[PDB]
Amino acid sequence: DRVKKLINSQISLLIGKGLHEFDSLRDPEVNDFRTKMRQFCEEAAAHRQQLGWVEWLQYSFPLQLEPSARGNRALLVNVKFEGSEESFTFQVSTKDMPLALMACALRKKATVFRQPLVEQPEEYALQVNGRHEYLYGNYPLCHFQYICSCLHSGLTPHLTMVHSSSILAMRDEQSNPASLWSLEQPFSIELIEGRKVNADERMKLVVQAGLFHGNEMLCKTVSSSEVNVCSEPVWKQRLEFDISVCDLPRMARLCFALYAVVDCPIAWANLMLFDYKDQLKTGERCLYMWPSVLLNPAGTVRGNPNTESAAALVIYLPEVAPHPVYFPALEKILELGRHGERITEEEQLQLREILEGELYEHEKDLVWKMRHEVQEHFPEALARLLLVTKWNKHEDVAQMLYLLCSWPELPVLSALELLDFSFPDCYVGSFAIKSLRKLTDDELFQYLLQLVQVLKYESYLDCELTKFLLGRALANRKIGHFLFWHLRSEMHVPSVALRFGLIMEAYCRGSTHHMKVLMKQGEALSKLKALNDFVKVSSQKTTKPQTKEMMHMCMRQETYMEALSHLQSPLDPSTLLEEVCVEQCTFMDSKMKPLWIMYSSEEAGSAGNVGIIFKNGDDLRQDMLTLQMIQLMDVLWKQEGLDLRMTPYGCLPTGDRTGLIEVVLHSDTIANIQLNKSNMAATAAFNKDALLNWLKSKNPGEALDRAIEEFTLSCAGYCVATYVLGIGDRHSDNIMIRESGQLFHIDFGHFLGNPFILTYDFVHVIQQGKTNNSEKFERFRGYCERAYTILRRHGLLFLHLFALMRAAGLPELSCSKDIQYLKDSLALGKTEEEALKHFRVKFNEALRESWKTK
Ligand SMILES: COc1ncc(C2=CCOCC2)cc1NS(=O)(=O)c1cn(Cc2ccccc2)c(C)n1
Repeated sequence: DRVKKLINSQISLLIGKGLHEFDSLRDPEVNDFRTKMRQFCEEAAAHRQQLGWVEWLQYSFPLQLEPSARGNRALLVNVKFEGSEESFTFQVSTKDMPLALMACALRKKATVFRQPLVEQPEEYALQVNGRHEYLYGNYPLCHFQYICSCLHSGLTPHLTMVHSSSILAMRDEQSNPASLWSLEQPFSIELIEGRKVNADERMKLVVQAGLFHGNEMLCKTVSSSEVNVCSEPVWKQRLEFDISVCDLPRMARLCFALYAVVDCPIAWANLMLFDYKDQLKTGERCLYMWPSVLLNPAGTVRGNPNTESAAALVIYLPEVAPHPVYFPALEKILELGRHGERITEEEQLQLREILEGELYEHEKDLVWKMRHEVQEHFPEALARLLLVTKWNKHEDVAQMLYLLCSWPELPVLSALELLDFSFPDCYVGSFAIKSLRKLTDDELFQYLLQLVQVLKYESYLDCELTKFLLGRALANRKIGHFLFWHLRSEMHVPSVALRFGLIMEAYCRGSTHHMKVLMKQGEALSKLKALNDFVKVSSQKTTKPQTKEMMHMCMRQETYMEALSHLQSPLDPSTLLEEVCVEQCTFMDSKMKPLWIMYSSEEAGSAGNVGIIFKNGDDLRQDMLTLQMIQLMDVLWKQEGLDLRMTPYGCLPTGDRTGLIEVVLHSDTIANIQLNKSNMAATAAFNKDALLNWLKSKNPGEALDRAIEEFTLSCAGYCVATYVLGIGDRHSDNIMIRESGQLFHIDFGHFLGNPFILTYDFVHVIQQGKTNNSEKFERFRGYCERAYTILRRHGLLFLHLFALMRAAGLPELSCSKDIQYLKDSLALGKTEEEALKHFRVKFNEALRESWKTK
């Protein structure tokens, strides 16, 4: 009671909506989800408290492995023991494992402390200093991301020996407290009246209604008659559809569109015909309509929360039978689908050709006929077969479901295709999730953004995907972190606020301690929004140095100092944002005046000096998606042994036009480097030299050659990344360069088209200052070609991922026309020889554009 009230109030604070609002709906579906999902999440919390210390480290601190390790050299390492000021620096090998490194630190300590130790290397874990990152398991040292980062950046790994007891004590501190088929009658409804309708009185009103199974129409759309435009239009008419009640699939949805004709749309609303308990809906239903910007089947099946302002459409769902009618159970379906129906040698080859991607009408009749041959010989062709199935014929669906339920578990790639709205069947969705269960946390984390979007196409609150995502978030603290932030950022959207809000409440019941951690993070973002508003005002009246000192005063207050300090980074929970360095903080000159908040850690040293950018006024969803795609490219390339020294820095929308960006330290823009400022080391005689002179100055003597190599490699990666992804609006200010030579792009507002790019100032670097250096240039051309063909081998993965992101609601990613850019860029409808010929020609075409500068 005393703690139940507090947990509830903290959840309300955290999710940005009171739990009383949930109960105010007096909604069975909402109530049944809450009860069932609190129970499922409490079971998770209990499982966690009975984990072993290593399994608990796998929960709180999942391993950060190098892409090539997933599925020799000398190394200087610094080790200390938790509580001790003293440390040991020793030589290890990249091929050595943490148990060898621990056994070694236990020897040094045993000789310094003069006694043979009882403790064994198996009782310890290696914490990365001042980070929520550990090194454990039987993986050689080079396979860990931290060790790799260190090896490249020339820094010494600083590790701490954590005893199992310390980890177990840590666990306890973080513990939770204690029949349809007989009805041949056509589908009919009554369009009674409209309410709160606003439109031109010169025009007339009409209602268009259509029956959908996803996108595919179940029958012809039906329109009402033309009534006069007013606030309350009264139709009181019948709309009969050319489909029998028996043929209604489980996931059938009635779609409405209210518009004004002489063509202007007013509003849209849809609903499921069967409720969450599989009962066919009857009685009077009020559809609180959403504004239209003519049917929208993809749109949500829940009403517009703004009941006061919104237009309403009152409909009557007629009583079909004297008793309640439920959708048949799987047992009745697999019974009807069991009984069905030889094939010819030539039609067996015609099939092998069209299963190896739209088809003609006669081929559908062939893929349907050979459905058992599809299951047995081409199991990966499920999706094409599912698209030739008539979801308007109840026996054809029964036949399909009989095969799906015997169908083997598909690879992840195929299962991702099945999450598309094009496959709205629930037994199809459950099958897809069943085939995704084999995703590792690293694969899961990679596609997590796309899976949160898929949640928006869901017709009900209680689903296998919510159960899947919830179970995985509670079993891995990093997944839980990012599932929380993807949902939390979309709370300002009334169409997803209910589902996302209820999901986040469930997670919180399963993770009280993590709710407290995320509360600390929201508390910091609250102060930043308030510091940003002050900065936005102050800067329009006073000068930038003055506004900066005023920002520093405002930050120095008790509430600001406590909120902004000692939190886990929402960009990386492994990164602890410790001590805010007030003197180093500032903001950009742009419209939104984004804040640059700088942090330091006494515990983490060099690695604790981090920077975050708080942005308010701009939508950061497309930046995040692009950066995630660049990250995917990098993983894909590293898996094929290619490290193109990419910088896919963190970017996280946190709320309404609000987000954080990861500051890449020790980097500058080409614009600032090119400014060729006097009384600087880099001062060039010719602007073509500025970039190379800046590189020379940050990398003395022997180091310059490696910086030129870091530049070339990262240049090859971004040339391909921006080409494949259609990144435009490229200027010297949104192309950055790191002190180590790595080139990277920022600010991804325009992608998917909205020609390949090459600059002679980059070519000068690649060529080591030499005017003619085709040895070095062509090495770069080959880096592009190898990178491009690795991406094409995975072209389907980019397509399936981008397809799922149509649910996100991005204006530059909403229809098929957008994904055509990727189809063209990855030239997937061609052979590798025909695509590589096209890459070479586009690289040569981008070169002839560059040569105009030279
Ligand atoms: C989407 O917007 C952003 N995306 C990424 C960044 C990052 C900056 C550095 O670390 C990597 C991430 C920053 C922003 N937003 S902004 O308003 O700060 C910004 C700064 N700049 C040029 C600039 C950069 C650095 C130093 C001086 C000036 C531009 C063009 N935008």
